[PDB]
Amino acid sequence: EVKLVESGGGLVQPGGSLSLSCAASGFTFTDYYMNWVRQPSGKALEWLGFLRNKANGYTTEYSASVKGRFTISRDNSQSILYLQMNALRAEDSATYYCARSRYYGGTYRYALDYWGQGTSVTVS
Amino acid sequence: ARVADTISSRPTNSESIPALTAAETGHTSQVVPSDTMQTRHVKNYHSRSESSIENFLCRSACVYYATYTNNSKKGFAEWVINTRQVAQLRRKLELFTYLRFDLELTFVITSAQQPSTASSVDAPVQTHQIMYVPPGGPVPTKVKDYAWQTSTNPSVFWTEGNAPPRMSIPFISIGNAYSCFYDGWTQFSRNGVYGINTLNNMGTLYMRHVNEAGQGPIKSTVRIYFKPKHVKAWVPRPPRLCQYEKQKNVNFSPIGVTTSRTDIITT
Amino acid sequence: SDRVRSITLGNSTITTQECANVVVGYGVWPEYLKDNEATAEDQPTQPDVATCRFYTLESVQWMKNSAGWWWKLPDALSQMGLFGQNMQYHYLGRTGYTIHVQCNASKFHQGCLLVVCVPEAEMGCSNLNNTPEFSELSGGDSARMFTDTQVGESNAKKVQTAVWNAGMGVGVGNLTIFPHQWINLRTNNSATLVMPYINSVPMDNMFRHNNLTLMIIPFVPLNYSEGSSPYVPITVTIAPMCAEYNGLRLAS
Amino acid sequence: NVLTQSPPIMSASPGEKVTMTCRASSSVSSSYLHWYQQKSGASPKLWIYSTSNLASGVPARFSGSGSGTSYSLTISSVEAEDAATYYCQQFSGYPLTFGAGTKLELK
Amino acid sequence: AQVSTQKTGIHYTNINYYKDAASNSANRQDFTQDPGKFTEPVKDIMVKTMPALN
Amino acid sequence: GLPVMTTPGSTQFLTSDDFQSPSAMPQFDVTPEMQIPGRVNNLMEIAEVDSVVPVNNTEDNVSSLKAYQIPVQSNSDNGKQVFGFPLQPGANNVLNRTLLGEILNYYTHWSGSIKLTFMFCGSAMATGKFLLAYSPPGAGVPKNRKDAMLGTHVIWDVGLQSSCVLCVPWISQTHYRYVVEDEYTAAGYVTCWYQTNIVVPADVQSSCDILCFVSACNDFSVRMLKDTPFIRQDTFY
Ligand SMILES: CCCCCCCCCCCCCCCC(=O)O
Repeated sequence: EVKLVESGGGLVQPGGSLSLSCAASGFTFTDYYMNWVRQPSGKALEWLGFLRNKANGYTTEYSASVKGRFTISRDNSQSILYLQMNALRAEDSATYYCARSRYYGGTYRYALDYWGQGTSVTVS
Repeated sequence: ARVADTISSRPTNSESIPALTAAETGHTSQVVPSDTMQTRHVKNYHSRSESSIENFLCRSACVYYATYTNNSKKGFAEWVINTRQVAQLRRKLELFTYLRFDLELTFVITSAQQPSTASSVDAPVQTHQIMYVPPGGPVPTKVKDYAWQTSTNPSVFWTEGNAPPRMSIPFISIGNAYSCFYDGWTQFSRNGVYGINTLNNMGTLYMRHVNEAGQGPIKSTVRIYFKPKHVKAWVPRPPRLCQYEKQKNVNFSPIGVTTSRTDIITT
Repeated sequence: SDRVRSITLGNSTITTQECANVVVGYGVWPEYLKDNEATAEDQPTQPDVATCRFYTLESVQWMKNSAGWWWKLPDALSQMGLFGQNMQYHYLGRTGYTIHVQCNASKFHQGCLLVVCVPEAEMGCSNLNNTPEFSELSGGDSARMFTDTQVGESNAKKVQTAVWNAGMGVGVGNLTIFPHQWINLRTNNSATLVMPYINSVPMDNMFRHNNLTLMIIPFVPLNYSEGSSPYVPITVTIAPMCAEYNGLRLAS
Repeated sequence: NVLTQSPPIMSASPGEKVTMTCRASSSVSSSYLHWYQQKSGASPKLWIYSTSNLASGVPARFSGSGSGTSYSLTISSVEAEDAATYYCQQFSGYPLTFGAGTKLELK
Repeated sequence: AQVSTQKTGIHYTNINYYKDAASNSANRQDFTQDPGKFTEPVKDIMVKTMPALN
Repeated sequence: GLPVMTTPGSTQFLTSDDFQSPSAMPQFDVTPEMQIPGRVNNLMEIAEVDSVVPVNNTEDNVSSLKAYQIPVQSNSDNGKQVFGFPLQPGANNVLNRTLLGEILNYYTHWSGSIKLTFMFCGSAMATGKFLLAYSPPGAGVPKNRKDAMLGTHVIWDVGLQSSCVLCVPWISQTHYRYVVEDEYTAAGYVTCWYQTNIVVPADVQSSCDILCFVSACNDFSVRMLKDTPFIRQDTFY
């Protein structure tokens, strides 16, 4: 079974930094793409970026609004995934998810099947 | 240039296997249909004449058209010369990597009356001038200039209503072939310009009316036609799939390989 | 037997016991520059045992869902031996190569590679306005990977690396017009290609112009049942042939 | 490329057949449009991938269809278990945009 | 005045008037074929009716 | 004062003319020729090399390398169908974009035979036989193995020599056929069926793939050069 538990949210000041971490269990971490999705309170889902698997070279691909402010990376030894947030504004207060992707046929359709429980960030 | 005719065949039962090849060796199989079945002797009078390089590339094609207005100061056109602004001549030339040809250059110059304000507009027959400036020469900046004397540049004059102007251009290049592609930079420090635009240095082409401004503006338009003669072509190349985006380079956006059917067995 | 080769160049030797044929360029074997087509006017340097030998590049792993690799062959050799020291002290230079991609597996694995050699492979950028930087086009004897997804336009200077367009804009199935060989793990173990000097000038500079590209593209991916050895590596072994240089100067 | 779902809120009694839509401004490929279900106060879940294929563990009542720029999700029988919010995802170029949302209100 | 053969399923006459060699007509009658360097670029020649890998 | 009389056709610009013209740079000196390898003398040298055919489109694979691979399993019944497509090398979307279809779409008529090389890209211990049939038109598609065995076929055994070549002959009333789709000059269907199964040992994967190549024989020809529909422009670049 896939089990994704993320942690690290909390209250923060505007203009400050915050690092979220998502831990993965139940699958091989170096085979699957790993996404980051946020969602404001009662609004639409927003996609932030993913990080490709080992066979495609661990490159990242951010969104248009968070490019250059956020950073997606992982740890080399154990199965864990990060997100470093910088220069936070008032509209970045949302619920942050940690979604997985996989190959359905032999190809890559862009679905996000297994999601995390959601951590919360409140900036004020 | 005829093609090969089919020999007769007979039922065989032997140890010779023309059908079973090994395609890992990078080798196209050279079977003919008289090797897996029984055929009859048919004489092929067909010809491969209309699929040479010379019969394929030697047709005139438009490359640019630039407009200019009579009643204005600096009403005159220009064009830096390259074959990368149309989508149909560029894709034909980019099936090969190195080409070497002559040209046969033709201009089709038109005119159109503009909304003036006077009454009884009657204009005489108009004249045009198309000047070629190689890389280095002096360039014009207005219509009444010293640069349009053409003491050593080539140029052509044309009074409207006649046959279109035509001339031939030899193989003007530095290397021994026109390179269609270039994988490399322009500077030894590997910065700055990258791609095919570092080799393109062919000149400019300035156009103007020769007459003065009579009583109302006239907006002309000259279309330019290229025609390669005496073509040689080396190192063929797969044809372009994704659409062209920019002139200076080969930038693109990814597209599927084919259009799609609904099954693997759906005819 | 048509399944064994033995190539000898300089002080090195490649042995093979399960091969296909040897694909020779466009029918041309690499020779030196004649006196008809030469344009420079001073005597060239021909070391011919110091450079014409088998330089072995680095190894890459063939994973179960991988995309492809490319080496930018003209200066892939730039930091290798006495080929990389004549490439700097001289201004011109012409070469031809002998590329030998080698990848082995057992009788229980399955896969298929395509080993092409693309002359003048101009690559496209991800952002439409720019051209890719040098560090993204070619790595010094390290493979640059393709990607089975596509690179977005937020990246300013990066190569567009979708495999099904091969990074140049053409279809990836039509790359079999260049000289090529397949490494089918059912029958084959290596692929040899002997390439002549293909260029529009008789001698060209070695640092500003990469006049080839070697691409390895897995058309049928790797597969094995549980128990077989999961690490299948790929090694490339390039050797210059009939190398000469011209126009000596300082070090660059 | 912006997705527009209609209706924003909808109502149906158990036993009915109800159909929601998701219309894009430009054409998406049919293998890149997906459907999700997020219940009240919980994490979302994949429901339909590539516009007609059902995910794992989903009931057989759900069936998506459509092509081009008009896509739709069809529930044959409504129960009390599937009162949630349904989003549609796309990909024509980066980024991947999600829909506004169609909330199924049980009667 | 060269007299050539006039492609059909009879002769014509062709004289050159200008001083350069870039002023001539298009050729359109240079029919040469050699596809053996693209299809068969191998070193050891493979006979058709033999197995390809002995 | 020689008396001439100008015929119709004077002062026109026909794009496929053949005339002389005064040179714009007199007594130029070209740069002398060089022996660059790989000279194209004719466009039917390009359309006689093998190119991989996307037999497996199905709307999810065309944006992948999965479009070229034909899936072959180990079954539990006999006579199943592996693929099938009509033989229209200028209008059918399978052979539309290969190295043969990108050249036929510059011309209008075509005539000749077509080779089709398949290559078993599977394991080294997997075996099996396939039937590769081609049925001329007049009836529908073959739906059984019994209906496809009556046309032109070749039974391929997978062994040491991996690849096998089905050569589709030239059976037509006319001397040419249109590149565009027409039902007056339809050409037929190419199918492929299991002769026997795919039998594998223990600890060998069962799902094996098959590639397919296409080219032209030594009697292929084209006619009536036209423009291509696979390119499009709005403004200048
Ligand atoms: C009135 C005199 C005008 C003369 C104009 C001469 C035009 C120069 C010739 C340019 C040819 C460009 C061909 C480029 C081919 C390529 O890049 O593949």
